[PDB]
Amino acid sequence: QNYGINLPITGSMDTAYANSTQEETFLTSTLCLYYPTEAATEINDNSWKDTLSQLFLTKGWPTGSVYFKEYTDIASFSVDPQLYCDYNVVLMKYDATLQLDMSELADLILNEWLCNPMDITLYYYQQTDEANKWISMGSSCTIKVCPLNTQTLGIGCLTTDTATFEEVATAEKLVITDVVDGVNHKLDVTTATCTIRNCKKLGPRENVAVIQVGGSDVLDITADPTTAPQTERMMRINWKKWWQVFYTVVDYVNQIIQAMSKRSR
Amino acid sequence: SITRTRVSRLYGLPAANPNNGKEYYEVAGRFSLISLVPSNDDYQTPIT
Ligand SMILES: *[C@@H]1O[C@H](CO)[C@@H](O)[C@H](O)[C@H]1NC(C)=O
Ligand SMILES: [Ca+2]
Ligand SMILES: [Ca+2]
Ligand SMILES: [Ca+2]
Repeated sequence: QNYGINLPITGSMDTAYANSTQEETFLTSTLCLYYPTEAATEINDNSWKDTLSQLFLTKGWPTGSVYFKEYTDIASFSVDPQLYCDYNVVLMKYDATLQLDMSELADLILNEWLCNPMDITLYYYQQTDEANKWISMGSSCTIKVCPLNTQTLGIGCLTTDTATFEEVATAEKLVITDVVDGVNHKLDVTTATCTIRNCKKLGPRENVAVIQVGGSDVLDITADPTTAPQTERMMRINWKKWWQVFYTVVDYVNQIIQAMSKRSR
Repeated sequence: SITRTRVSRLYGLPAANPNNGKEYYEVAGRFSLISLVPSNDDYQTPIT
């Protein structure tokens, strides 16, 4: 059990495919859904959770392995999302005005970020690679940046007059900022109501699954404007009600969990 | 009025002794004003 190390693995091509770990992973794992308040609002039923649980019970998932966790709105969810389960599903409504925020949410939860803190009053920060971004959470973040030159002086901005800084956010609950990698930036931030963290995007999180409910696929996880990929756990649906959506999820929960895979870290 | 004269119940401030013993008449309040004051904030200073 050599943890903290990475060793060469080996195998063969003559070994046969083993049994189906389904009907056991459901029992020794847990499934957490994240629905919006609009769903329960439209529904207007108190026993819909027990109903979906008794339905899951047919697919194999036992009674107390399923969890439902409401969220009033996509931004309130983006505010410190704490996903601690063994299989997470996230039903996400589409709004053309919220596109960037509901893509930042995806880039935050679908992936696994290694996040170090940040202190703006003392230091001036720079990015090193293309995956070392700055994610800001809080209730209203107003972020301004002033890049510096080789000799610690601004570029189109002054290091005293914060009004001359360059604005990238304006009262956003979640922000993910990428800047030019190789230049030191001086920052202004609403530290009182927002925390900023310098995070490196590691390999992806195979434990969550986003399901867009409405419009066409728009989520550009990769900040670089060349890939625009569609990952396997990035699902779309077209909706007019919510019971049909929940029945679809329950009937196709095995494909979802096949698209997902228990975490590594 | 002026006793011993026909000038009675006239309305107005007579300029004989307007102060009436008081050191000064005072009025308090606030007031806001717009101006075109100069500033740079903070340009035109040396580059360093
Ligand atoms: C593997 O699957 C086969 C076919 O269902 C079954 O007969 C066998 O018992 C399974 N292996 C074990 C160890 O149960
Ligand atoms: Ca946002
Ligand atoms: Ca970058
Ligand atoms: Ca400027």
